[PDB]
Amino acid sequence: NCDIVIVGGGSAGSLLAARLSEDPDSRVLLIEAGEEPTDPDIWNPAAWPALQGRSYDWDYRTEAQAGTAGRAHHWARGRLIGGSSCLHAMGYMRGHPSDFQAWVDASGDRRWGWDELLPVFQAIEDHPLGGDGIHGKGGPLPIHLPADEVSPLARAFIEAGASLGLPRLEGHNSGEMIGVTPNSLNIRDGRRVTAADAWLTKAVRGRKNLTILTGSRVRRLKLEGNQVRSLEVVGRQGSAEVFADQIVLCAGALESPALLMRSGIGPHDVLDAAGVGCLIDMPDIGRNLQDHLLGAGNLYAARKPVPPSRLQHSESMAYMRADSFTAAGQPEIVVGCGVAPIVSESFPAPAAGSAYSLLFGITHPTSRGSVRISGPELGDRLIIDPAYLQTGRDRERFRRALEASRTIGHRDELAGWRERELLPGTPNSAAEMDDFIARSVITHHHPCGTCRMGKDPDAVVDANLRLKALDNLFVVDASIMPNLTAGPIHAAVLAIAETFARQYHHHH
Ligand SMILES: Cc1cc2nc3c(=O)[nH]c(=O)nc-3n(C[C@H](O)[C@H](O)[C@H](O)COP(=O)(O)OP(=O)(O)OC[C@H]3O[C@@H](n4cnc5c(N)ncnc54)[C@H](O)[C@@H]3O)c2cc1C
Ligand SMILES: Cc1ncc(CO)c(CN)c1O
Repeated sequence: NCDIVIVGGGSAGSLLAARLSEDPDSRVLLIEAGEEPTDPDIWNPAAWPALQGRSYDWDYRTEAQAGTAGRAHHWARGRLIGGSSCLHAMGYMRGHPSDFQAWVDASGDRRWGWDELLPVFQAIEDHPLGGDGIHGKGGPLPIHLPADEVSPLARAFIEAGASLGLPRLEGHNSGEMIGVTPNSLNIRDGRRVTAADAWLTKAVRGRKNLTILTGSRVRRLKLEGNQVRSLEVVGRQGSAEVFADQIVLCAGALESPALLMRSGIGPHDVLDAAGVGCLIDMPDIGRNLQDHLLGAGNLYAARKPVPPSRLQHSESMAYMRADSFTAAGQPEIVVGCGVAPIVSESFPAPAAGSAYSLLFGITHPTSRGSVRISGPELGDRLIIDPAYLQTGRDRERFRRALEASRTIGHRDELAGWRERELLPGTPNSAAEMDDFIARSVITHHHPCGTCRMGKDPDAVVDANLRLKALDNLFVVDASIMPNLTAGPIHAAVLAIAETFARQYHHHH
């Protein structure tokens, strides 16, 4: 209610609603644009792709991308309690320690380093290796290490990678991320487990100091001096003004910057062009946009029927250096085993069961894009330019990734499954490879960076996640990430939320 308002009930928001309200002297209101879940397919891990295009998916469309053969891309996003966590591939990857070293350099604060994050990840995790001093034990989020249920295709892929020199890992989360392993998953008893499941339990929801408001969109934050004084909330019925002492934005990589721009906080020139009065000129709001790509894909005809995944279809990412299968350290590329024959819209889909794809990507793209509001209204679509493949480094590294994928794909360890390669076949030059890659890449679903945390004067938030231009507004979601982690970012978003919860309880 009165003390703190959380905008957006997604991954970070669900965690915060629970954690902030642990203080009985704190009144917490959670405002979510979507509805509570009712669709049962949501908890079926193997149904995650079918979830897209449904009612609770924002379904943004990017600008045409010159670096991906002029293709425009669809960006699925959760619009319901639990957010993008409902739509997940449910992979759990903390990231690599060096990923977070970059956050430390950017933020000027040690709290964002692997060593300090370690107890934070551990507080979040309920992991089967919990107790080893590295992984968490007894935390709200189950982490599952698949073994028996791993697809024989995925095991064959893992063997192919292992034969090449990649070490065998138990999940990606020990601080060592390069190697071969089934992906760790947020699954318990065969059921997907979301942020909302883990943190917004029946007990938490029963707290008299926690109020959850659904089907309600925050349209503008209203200012008085150097503070946010109230929020304008738009519901199925009409609009209403909500007051608060502290405001935390958890609307995610697209919607957090959009809310700020609608409120007249952002690039003066962007707001002008959107017809929004400028109250605080912050040039970096909406900028620094990053995302991961996967090439869809190194497609193989199967020598025998490919049986449906007993997990989540994309069962094993192999992170590695771009120039060697034996070298250790921070990942540069990734090749993943897709039990489903996944291809972009640029290719015809093979019959089900008849093919599998190896997905290939780069782990730390240097390209940087932007999100801008097109007008003042909730209904005015965002202008999203991820700037995919715009740097020479990103393009060169993706050649390395495709090359790594084909090397793994053609190993004897996969001869039991492989009939022959369907894609890319025979690219005989850099340009031909570049063209196939540009036609094949799709989003890995990890948008972030649009409200970047930094120690420099024009960063959007400081190391405490406070919007630099105001006293009582915080941004606590994927938008603050200075840079992408090597792999999927949900663990990182949750780590961001937990460290902010700890900071709030520490200073109040
Ligand atoms: C299909 C898919 C699969 C994925 N798979 C994985 C995976 O396997 N592993 C992994 O690590 N990551 C994965 N991700 C990414 C991960 O889910 C997100 O990075 C993470 O959930 C980001 O959380 P967040 O709190 O920043 O935003 P979100 O979880 O997206 O939450 C934003 C919430 O705020 C609400 N909201 C937005 N605007 C407003 C407003 N104006 N007023 C009120 N409410 C608002 C939205 O409805 C939403 O509920 C996947 C993403 C997608 C789309
Ligand atoms: C397209 C896609 N494939 C596989 C995975 C497995 O982690 C993810 C999750 N980001 C994904 O988005």
